Amino acid sequence: SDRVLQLKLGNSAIVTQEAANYCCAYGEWPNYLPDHEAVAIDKPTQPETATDRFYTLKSVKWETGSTGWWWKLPDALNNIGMFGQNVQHHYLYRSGFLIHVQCNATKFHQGALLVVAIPEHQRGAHNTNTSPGFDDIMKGEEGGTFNHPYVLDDGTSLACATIFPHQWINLRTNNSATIVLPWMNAAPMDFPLRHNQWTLAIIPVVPLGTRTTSSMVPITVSIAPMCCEFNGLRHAIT
Amino acid sequence: GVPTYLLPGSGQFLTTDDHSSAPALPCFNPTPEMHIPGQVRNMLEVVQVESMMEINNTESAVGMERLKVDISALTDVDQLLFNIPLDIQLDGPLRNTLVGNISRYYTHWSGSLEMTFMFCGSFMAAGKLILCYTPPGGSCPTTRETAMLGTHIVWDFGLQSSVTLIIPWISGSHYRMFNNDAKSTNANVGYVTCFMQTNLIVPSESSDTCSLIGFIAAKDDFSLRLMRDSPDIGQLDHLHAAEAAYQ
Amino acid sequence: GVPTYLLPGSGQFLTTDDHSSAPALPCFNPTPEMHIPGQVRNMLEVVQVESMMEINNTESAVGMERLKVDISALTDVDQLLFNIPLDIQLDGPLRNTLVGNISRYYTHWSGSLEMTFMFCGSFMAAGKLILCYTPPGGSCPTTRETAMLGTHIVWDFGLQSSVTLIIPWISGSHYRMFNNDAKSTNANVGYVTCFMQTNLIVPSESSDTCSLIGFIAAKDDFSLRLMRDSPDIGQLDHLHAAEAAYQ
Amino acid sequence: GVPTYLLPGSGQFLTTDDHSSAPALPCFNPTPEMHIPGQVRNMLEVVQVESMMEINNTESAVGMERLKVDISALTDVDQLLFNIPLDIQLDGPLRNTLVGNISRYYTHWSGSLEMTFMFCGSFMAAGKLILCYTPPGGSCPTTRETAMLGTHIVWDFGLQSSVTLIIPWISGSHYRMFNNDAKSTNANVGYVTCFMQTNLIVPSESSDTCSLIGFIAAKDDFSLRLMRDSPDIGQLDHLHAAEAAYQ
Amino acid sequence: INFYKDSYAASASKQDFSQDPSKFTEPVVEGLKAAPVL
Amino acid sequence: INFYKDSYAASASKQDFSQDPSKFTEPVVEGLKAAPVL
Amino acid sequence: INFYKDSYAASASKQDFSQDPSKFTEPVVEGLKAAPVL
Amino acid sequence: IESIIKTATDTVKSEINAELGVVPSLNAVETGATSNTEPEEAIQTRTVINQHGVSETLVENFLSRAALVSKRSFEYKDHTSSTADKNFFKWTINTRSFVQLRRKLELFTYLRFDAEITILTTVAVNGYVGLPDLTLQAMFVPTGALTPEKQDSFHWQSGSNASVFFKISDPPARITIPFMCINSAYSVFYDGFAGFEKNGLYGINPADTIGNLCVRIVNEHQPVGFTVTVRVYMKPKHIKAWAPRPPRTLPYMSIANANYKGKERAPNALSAIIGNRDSVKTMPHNIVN
Repeated sequence: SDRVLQLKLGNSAIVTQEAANYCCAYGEWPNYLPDHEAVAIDKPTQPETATDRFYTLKSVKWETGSTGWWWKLPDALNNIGMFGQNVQHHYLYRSGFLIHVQCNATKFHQGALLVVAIPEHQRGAHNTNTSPGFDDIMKGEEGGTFNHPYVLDDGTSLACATIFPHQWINLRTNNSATIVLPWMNAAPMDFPLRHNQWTLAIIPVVPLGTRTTSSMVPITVSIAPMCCEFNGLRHAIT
Repeated sequence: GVPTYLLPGSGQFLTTDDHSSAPALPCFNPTPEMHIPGQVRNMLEVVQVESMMEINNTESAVGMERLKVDISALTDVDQLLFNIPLDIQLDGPLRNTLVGNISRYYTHWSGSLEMTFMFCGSFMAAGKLILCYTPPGGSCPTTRETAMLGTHIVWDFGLQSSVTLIIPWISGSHYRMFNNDAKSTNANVGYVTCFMQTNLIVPSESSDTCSLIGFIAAKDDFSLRLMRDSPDIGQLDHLHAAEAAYQ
Repeated sequence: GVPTYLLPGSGQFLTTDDHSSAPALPCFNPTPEMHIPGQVRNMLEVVQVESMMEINNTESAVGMERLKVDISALTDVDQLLFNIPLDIQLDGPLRNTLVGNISRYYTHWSGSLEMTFMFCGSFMAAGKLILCYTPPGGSCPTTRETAMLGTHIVWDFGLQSSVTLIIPWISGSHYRMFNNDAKSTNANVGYVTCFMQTNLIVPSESSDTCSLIGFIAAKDDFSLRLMRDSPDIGQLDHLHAAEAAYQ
Repeated sequence: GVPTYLLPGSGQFLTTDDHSSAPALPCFNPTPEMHIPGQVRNMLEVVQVESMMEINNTESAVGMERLKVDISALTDVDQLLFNIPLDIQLDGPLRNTLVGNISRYYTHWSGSLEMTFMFCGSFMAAGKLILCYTPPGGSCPTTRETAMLGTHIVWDFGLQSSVTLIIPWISGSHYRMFNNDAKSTNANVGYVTCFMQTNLIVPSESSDTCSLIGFIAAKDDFSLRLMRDSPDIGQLDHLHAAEAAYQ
Repeated sequence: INFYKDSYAASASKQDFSQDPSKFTEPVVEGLKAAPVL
Repeated sequence: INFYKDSYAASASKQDFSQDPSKFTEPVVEGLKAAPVL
Repeated sequence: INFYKDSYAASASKQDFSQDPSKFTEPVVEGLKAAPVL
Repeated sequence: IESIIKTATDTVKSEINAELGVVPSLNAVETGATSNTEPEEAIQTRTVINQHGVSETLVENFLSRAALVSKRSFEYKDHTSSTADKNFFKWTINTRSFVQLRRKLELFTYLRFDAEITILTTVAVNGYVGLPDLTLQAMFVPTGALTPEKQDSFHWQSGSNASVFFKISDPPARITIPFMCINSAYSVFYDGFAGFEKNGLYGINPADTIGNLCVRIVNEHQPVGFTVTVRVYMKPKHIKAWAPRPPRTLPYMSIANANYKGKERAPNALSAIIGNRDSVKTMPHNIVN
């Protein structure tokens, strides 16, 4: 009764029958910005079902030598649907995120995926004094790939990444991971195009294995923004 | 006696310290306070007074000419007339204002501004302008159809000679910073632009060129923070007759 | 005035001192606190989170391969699969854990640990393991008939993919010490060993080699003591661009 | 601030000072107290325990032989067997006692002593001794008819193997002094002598020589005063391996 | 802390939060209906 | 001891013994019956 | 005088006048009638 | 559930368990929850009244330590023909240059704290006459504001800037800087770019930089030269901390980024954080008698 789960947001719904009791990041739930924390005085637009709905990213192929995948939020969503349009037309945004990650395989497959939401995942570059540039960080909908997932591409460690909000997809056990993210920022709102509050990381800790005849095993990321607010309306940046 | 120990900090002279100190003139009776008009007890009272922007900060603009914007009749629709950078920290039309000068004694600021524009053409001059505030993130709008997607006021020239464009406090952070990097996300306020909404339409006997004066003040939601030396004054030498104070 | 005398200690700068000191920015109003998720008020909250042990800390193990233990079908009974040293202070599988890193900022520790092992083979893989904790005093057990005289859990691979081996606080003294001598009676925790209880038995179509991931956390009976510089970080030089902070 | 002035004594380090000082380890939680047997809270508890006098402090007496007095059958009446100086400060039979060692950490002392003598001959040995304390002023008595004008106990060897000679606090001043001048009127305690009262009379099959062990303790009327470095320990060099504490 | 006998010797007085900005922003006697002023 | 007029000038505040480790150790909403979680 | 936050920082504690010398002078359980002990 | 925890938890005695349906040692790691298996449920335990305090691992205690943040040596001499800190230095204040403090702060994503700053000053005669009791000026200049460019510059008149004058002879200078971020917390890590264009710095929100510390010697130069070393110590206090992080494992490279290389071999290498043992069956410090 915690293996099955339906998530209904807006016109979108997701069912799974192999969940494993969804993660609410730091025991929190997304909310709108209350009056005693607000800064921007203009009346925000709260598009609700137009933006608070599941957006499915491009699936990535899980292969033998995969190092892992990352997507930055809100950057991965900033060109998608009415969320992307509200982001382009407003200086300020605020939202939570409902992340659902899907990966199924056979009962003869094995593999473990660490599905972790990393707040302020400031990336390091390997073997240089030069900071990562704009194109290294801002990958959009496609996301990126871990260079060194063992140190989480920032000189720390994968092994201690379970301090962050996370679930596991162990192919023997479950086929989906669900993480609910609150607004996670020092400021109550933020400019969406230059800052990423959260990084969804999906990391092959145990690689895909079978001795069946192989199939493409993809990993699919669906992300619903939650409690979207937007302030500072103007023309689109694009 | 009392066992005591001195701590890090003992004997330092901190210029912002707040202590009682030895009165040099014992039993001095200061002159009794008289009511004087215009007492100021918080400097935010001063920033709420509107004062003239130097929007025409151009070469070929000399002295008081910099404090007004000339407006002419046009023969193309929807034209840009002027824009105004909202960078108080670097040098722009807001720096030598009441709000500008006092704020540059501080590093951090918050709250709404207001721009007031007085049309100083003839009684017989007519026109409508659109005054647009664009929140930051993109380039300053150069066409009227882009600018008024933002915050704006359409102004009709009439018996009331003035309008107010509120620049609402539109910011992800509680404060913005007066740092030198104007393109910083913790600094940039965005842009104010003025377009023709209709046209300046005047008599043959009125002046065909009319003048706007722009004012800026803070609102009472305005706050300033982190006091600093103002970059608006400096000396490389002693002033004249400063040596005669020693002679 | 007050007769006073200074004492041993006056004017010293103790880095752990706890005193009020002179506010450099009088009447500074800090930004109002906002609710931020995930506040930590005691570091023992962090050590209770489980995190991956590097049990496969061997040559020929590269990067993330060190964070899993491969398990294969055997043709001899009662075999040893792996052991885990419980020395946090020297370099072992526990050092780069949440409990390991935070504890190495301290010298003394007490309380129970827990090891959690997730089997990451296929659904069709079956097996039973015995996970044994041996209190210190002797050599690490190498045969199954010796090891399970100690504290142990027999784990069946099933719908629940994980077990917990509690390492109970088993100590003559209130605390153990993080000293470099691992064989000390005030340091050594003993051993964790894993034996086959039955066998890894899989399909021809499942992978014949399956992986365990080991986790460790402290329990809430855990305490840390005597704060010290961590031996997990150091510099022999200035970092890059540290000089540019002076330019 | 507070007008203050420093006084003679400011900044001195007195080794007997009693002050709070800066805790180097903030929020350190010491290990909880456990009941341990045999707590001592006043050193006068230690001096009340009896301990062996070295009465046979002679050449030809080696090691443990110095801790017993041999008693033989005599053929003359009223003979002296041994005497005991009561000088704790100089080297005598009382120095390496519990009362002797602790008292030599002090300069002044008061109160009664007790000497206990255990006869360690055979069951079949019989005899009577007279144990005499002579208050100071004269020479130590050498004949029995002189000594027992003073304080004395006549001891019969019997089922009870021991007697106590109380040395009562017999002094003009409240305290005596542990000064080096043993003949001082503020130092000298007088003398303890043991004479035959009858004779040691034994079997042909018992040992014809029997042993007394002498003990001394303070009573609970005893007090010590003016703490000083003990002359019972010293070094002219660093001890061995003291340098290795720096390496 | 102030152990001096003259009151001007005291530390700075930073608690006067009274403001009247209308003597600078609105120094007319017709309080302007927030409606045209003219 | 703190004779300064600004509250941030005070000594360190070492008395907040409130902990909530379950926001790190149990960030689900189904409180796990200590019984299988799945 | 002790303005430190840790109690072990205090000055020396010289007021414990409790004594029990009988745990050293009489560690038997038959309290000896002051009468032969044997 | 939030509660006040002053001591580590007690242990209750437990007995034999043989119950169908109840498997407290089994868990599901996949949910992201740490195991809730109590020792009472795994082994047969005694009753322990635990009196071990938890106060030294309070985040306030863990971070209210005066740690070195800046160490500048400069020549105190006549500087008419030098190329270098000419009797003064500017320091852009940061917590990134000394790795013991940096790694501790980087255990957290967000920090809110006041900063007690202590300034230790020492002097050496250049390669003897005695050490002079020089007066120094440490002036707090906000980030990006105008800093002095001379020892004798009229910027040091310090009309609104906080300045502290202090000796070498006296106890180090000490002031408290308030929590001065424009946000409710500093961002220890910043997954973003500071500017509205794309040339700006990654990882550096300037909202989290305290300011510039401008330190001169007030004295005119002596006829002989001295080398003066200024050490700055920061102690965070009134600390709130949010969202703990995996500790830094590889050596730091720059103060500007999280870039990494690792050591050449284990320990703390890129391919191997923990030093190697011979096999997973090898017990490295095995007691052999």
